[PDB]
Amino acid sequence: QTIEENIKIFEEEEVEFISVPVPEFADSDPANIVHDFNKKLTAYLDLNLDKCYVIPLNTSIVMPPRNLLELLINIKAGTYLMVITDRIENIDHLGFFIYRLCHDKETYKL
Amino acid sequence: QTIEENIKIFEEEEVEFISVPVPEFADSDPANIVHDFNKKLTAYLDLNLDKCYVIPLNTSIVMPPRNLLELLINIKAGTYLMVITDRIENIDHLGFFIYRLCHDKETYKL
Amino acid sequence: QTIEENIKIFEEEEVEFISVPVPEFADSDPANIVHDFNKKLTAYLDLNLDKCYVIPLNTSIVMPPRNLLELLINIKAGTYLMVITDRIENIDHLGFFIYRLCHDKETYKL
Amino acid sequence: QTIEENIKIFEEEEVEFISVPVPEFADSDPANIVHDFNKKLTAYLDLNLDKCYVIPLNTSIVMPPRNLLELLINIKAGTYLMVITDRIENIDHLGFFIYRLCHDKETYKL
Amino acid sequence: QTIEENIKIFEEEEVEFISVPVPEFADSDPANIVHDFNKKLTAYLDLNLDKCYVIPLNTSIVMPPRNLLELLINIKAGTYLMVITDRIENIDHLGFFIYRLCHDKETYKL
Amino acid sequence: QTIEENIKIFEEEEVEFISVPVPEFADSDPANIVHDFNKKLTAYLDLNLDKCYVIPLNTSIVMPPRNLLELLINIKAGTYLMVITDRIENIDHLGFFIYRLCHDKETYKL
Amino acid sequence: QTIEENIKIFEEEEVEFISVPVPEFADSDPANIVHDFNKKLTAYLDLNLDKCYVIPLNTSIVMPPRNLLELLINIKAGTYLMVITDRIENIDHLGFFIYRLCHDKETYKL
Amino acid sequence: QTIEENIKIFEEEEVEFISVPVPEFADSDPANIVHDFNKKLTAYLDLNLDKCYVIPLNTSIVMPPRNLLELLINIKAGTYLMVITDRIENIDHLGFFIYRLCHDKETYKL
Amino acid sequence: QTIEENIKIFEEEEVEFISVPVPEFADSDPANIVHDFNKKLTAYLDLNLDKCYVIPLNTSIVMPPRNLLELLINIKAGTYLMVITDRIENIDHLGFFIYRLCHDKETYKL
Amino acid sequence: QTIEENIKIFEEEEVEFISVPVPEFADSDPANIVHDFNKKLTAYLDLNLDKCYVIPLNTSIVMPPRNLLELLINIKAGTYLMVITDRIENIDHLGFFIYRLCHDKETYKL
Amino acid sequence: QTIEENIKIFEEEEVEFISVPVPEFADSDPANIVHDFNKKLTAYLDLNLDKCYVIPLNTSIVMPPRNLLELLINIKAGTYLMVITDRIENIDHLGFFIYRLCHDKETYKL
Amino acid sequence: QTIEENIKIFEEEEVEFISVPVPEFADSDPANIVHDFNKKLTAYLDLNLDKCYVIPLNTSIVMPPRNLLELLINIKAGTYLMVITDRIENIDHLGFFIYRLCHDKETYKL
Repeated sequence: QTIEENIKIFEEEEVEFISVPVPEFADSDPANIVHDFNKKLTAYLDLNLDKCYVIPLNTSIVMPPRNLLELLINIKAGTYLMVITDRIENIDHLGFFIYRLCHDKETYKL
Repeated sequence: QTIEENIKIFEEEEVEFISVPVPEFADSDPANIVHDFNKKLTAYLDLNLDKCYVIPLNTSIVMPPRNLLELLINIKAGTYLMVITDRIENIDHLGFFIYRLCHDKETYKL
Repeated sequence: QTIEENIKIFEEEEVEFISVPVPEFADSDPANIVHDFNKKLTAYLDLNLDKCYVIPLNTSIVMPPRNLLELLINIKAGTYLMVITDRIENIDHLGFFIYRLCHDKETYKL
Repeated sequence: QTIEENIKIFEEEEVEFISVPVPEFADSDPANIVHDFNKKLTAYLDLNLDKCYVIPLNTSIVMPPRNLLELLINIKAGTYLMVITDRIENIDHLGFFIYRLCHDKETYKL
Repeated sequence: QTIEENIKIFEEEEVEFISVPVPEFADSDPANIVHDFNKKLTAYLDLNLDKCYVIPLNTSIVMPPRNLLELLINIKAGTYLMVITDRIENIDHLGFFIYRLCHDKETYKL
Repeated sequence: QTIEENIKIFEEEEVEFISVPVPEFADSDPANIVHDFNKKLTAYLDLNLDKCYVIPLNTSIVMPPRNLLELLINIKAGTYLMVITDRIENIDHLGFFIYRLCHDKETYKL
Repeated sequence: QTIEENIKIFEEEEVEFISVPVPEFADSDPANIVHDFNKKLTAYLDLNLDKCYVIPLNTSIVMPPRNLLELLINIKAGTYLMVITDRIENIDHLGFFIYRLCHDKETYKL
Repeated sequence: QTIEENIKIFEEEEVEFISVPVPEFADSDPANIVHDFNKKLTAYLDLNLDKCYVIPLNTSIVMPPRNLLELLINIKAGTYLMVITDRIENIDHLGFFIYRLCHDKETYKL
Repeated sequence: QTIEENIKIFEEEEVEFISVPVPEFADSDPANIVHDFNKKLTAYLDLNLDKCYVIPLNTSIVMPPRNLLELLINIKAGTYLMVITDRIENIDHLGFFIYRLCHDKETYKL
Repeated sequence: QTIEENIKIFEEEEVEFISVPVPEFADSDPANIVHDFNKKLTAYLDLNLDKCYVIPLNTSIVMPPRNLLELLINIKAGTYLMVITDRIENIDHLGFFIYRLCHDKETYKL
Repeated sequence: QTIEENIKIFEEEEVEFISVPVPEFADSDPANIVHDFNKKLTAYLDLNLDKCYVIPLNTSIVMPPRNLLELLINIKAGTYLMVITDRIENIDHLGFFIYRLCHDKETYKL
Repeated sequence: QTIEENIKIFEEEEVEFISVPVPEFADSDPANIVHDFNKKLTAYLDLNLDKCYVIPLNTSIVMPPRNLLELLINIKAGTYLMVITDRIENIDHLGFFIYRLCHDKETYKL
């Protein structure tokens, strides 16, 4: 299987559509995602477990523009591609990549 | 903010890079995201909060193959584009799209 | 769970109606397949998307008929139960039974 | 004519086999569909085209399963029987039944 | 010789044209073809023999739409690329490709 | 209903096959033609009526190269997109297009 | 048929004229060529192609002398009678005469 | 300057040779045109460049006889003398003489 | 030449203003740089170009502060002084100092 | 964080050295900038991105004096402190300060 | 140093903009050029020398168009990519390429 | 005249080929340029005057890199697109574009 990210945009209605395929080594829970920023809510359709998750607006994973006017000029361009448990003061065991990623930073584990 | 989602791929090492800047309407936490599925872990370089998150392999966003041996043929094809609090038994207030998304499903909220 | 693949046909109008909903263990959405042998077309109405896609007569899901008249002759007997992008250079690791069936049959990847 | 859509499923191996022969009044050729839920792939051997195609797990021909384990539970009850190119801007000249199937479901044609 | 297939399309008037030069191993008769489906006639301009042939609308070589409103919307998608003498029931000597093409089918010779 | 031509070209063995969609207004006979220039024969399979036609190599429709080595490098360049019944000396009734097509040429009717 | 290319030139108007009939082994249709050294553009009329094509002044078929005047000075002497897609990697099999005339000239195929 | 279009024909070998000298007003160079009716191909060797092309038989320059024999039967008569990119939307501004010649012809620009 | 990189910041309006004069070896022209942490964007007015660009906040020229306030809290410290096209297959000949600093750092050529 | 761009210059070697750490709101990572007037190039190493980019001597970050010899002449004065994708069809909604800086300046969007 | 030729076009005002960096082996005088053919003048902004050169309309480097209507249709097409001192009568020492370039021509040195 | 530039490159010989035709709106001289950097000579084949110009290494028109290793990797990237007479101290009469281009610069006319 490959990565099939299904995306759909609207001019004025400000709606974004997300669909994902199924993992190979994993059999965990997928989603059918609807990002509607106007309602300031994000609902993940947990498909394997047949449940839904509604949370305040997911402002980290998706790109937070000012409005959807930010999302409909690039189509020709082709440029478009927590509860803290413990503090990881020394981050050498996270891996060298993550170590230099968070070097001199305050690291915590969930 | 035009979206420059920066992605990098290695043949045998199977390590991917993601990073993004911070656009306007919200100013929440940005990341420099490293996905090393070989370690079966995902680390988010939460910059605005100056924290990292170490959690089990996040398999909901990106489609997990068995390894990266699957990730070097379909590039040319162009197709490469939780604690439950309350049960939402009535799905009418989710919005029409989300209402049909969770139609006759067990809907819950976080 | 129990889901019936519902096919609706009216012989005179030369139109075939198929409805396929979403399961609770896969990544799909509620959908509808309609074949109009008068126009020989196939339109897909999602219901998580409710998005219309117009393609020629999809003759793969159903046994391809010349028209609806001969499509309905044999139903009463209980019988009715691609872009060249990159080659998978070796075919032998694509599945042992896939290799058994696809011997004498090369394999282009989509 | 009498054409049976031959589907073969073996529970343990997580491999699904589907066969479609050549009609005598239509366009198509003998075809074979294989699903492997361990790998989530699909191989289409058109027997006159002598060609196989590797794609992600096809969720369309068969009612979309996660595996054959939950796929075969309900079979005993008899219940088992994409590029954005150009908008079809309005949907009225596409047909009255297609008008029902596609009214303002923004008709994105393939 | 590379393939120079000259094609021409008219929006409201429905004219389709084909012409090619003559490559090597065969030096047989070429044509300058004007497909006017509205007139329901097709004439082949036999150039080597300096003849023209008049026949009813040849809808077998070219795929038949209903009109040419069918043929100027999806060009972006790239999809745009007899006296019966003898019956040869046994098709094994026709070639394995032809043998599978006409397997269990009525094969005839001209 | 756009056109799906199932074209497949071979390096060393030089065999060509094609598949087509279903007619819309037409009741003619679709064909799945085995274009094997090496065997110097062409097989037209009447798909609607389930008949096959075997004739000498039809080099008029197809480009008559020296061999398929003439046909295996053209893709990147993008250039690749009769018993007489009546003699029609006066060609004005063929239409002005065909009239200028065959001007001062001998036109015959089939 | 005879080589009859009607070359018509009027000195003052800076216009050159060429005509082509419809001969009988090639891709040809009735055509007319007009050259204007003033505009330095050429409108290739093909009569059967019923189409005009605007390109720079094609100065290889017609000699570019100092002007139309110089193009007419020398007539009374009795003397007047591309995209890089595929590189032909070896130039030496392109024909023995073409081998003599074209040794290792960087042969780019159109 | 002095201008001769030298055409060389050897009857048995089905090869035609044409040479063009260096102009003094436009872009062309010393050139050699080789037409091979047997090979149905034309190769152009520049001599400022000594750079050779492999293209189909350019049948438009030399008047297309049935073969080289027809090119040699009638010498003693004494008369032997395109990518669709953007439409030029108006037809009438290409020149009054071009307006007369290229009438009944629309204007695709190359 | 005299080089002064004037950076102008007004705290309330969340706007950063930078202008650059024209030095004397390179593409340089008079220019204007505007950074807006509220808008998270940057517009360049090359004054000789008098050109406008709409790009994300060019956050690398000024060392990225959480907001303009962070860009203004620590001024008084006295310290205030990409298309994947071709992989340069060797990382080593890029320069001795560049080799020391940049060993095996993947050499993506822009 | 504080603006700390460590610019290091040695006159003889014609090499410039710039390094950037990773602050905490933007798309940033530890990065290295090397400017050369002998090599007339600039190579960017982002340490977290572990990446080399071989691009021309960047005409933007370091203000471009005649060479490194003159680049060090004026330091001691205390003075040291693109694809045409989609035209933004309106120049004027880009923001009041950006509107002043961009009045009809051709708003090219990257 | 990859070639960054900075080019900008104006519909009605007929303005063309030129800028380039300086590569390694030569570090002579560069320019920032503005070709405004309407004023019939060409200005080279000699950068290393900090001097501006004014000459009549430079019509040899650039194709001499009639208006800028000559330069705003080809974007889709992609086709767009002296004091005499001594006479050198014998041109063999100029280089064999130059020798054939200027063969039988009166060569002079500047 | 739209621009057709015949351009050709060589790996080791480091040769670039330049030739364009000439529209007569301006009346300059047609040229055929051979830039051979290794021989440090540039030859302008002035055709209208029928004379050949030889000059030292032309370091202004063409970009003079260290070697042609510079020029044969840019293809995928797509970025590839005199006696002083009088000093004109005040440059307001040269044109506003030229005035800003050469502003505060010592302007001279040739």
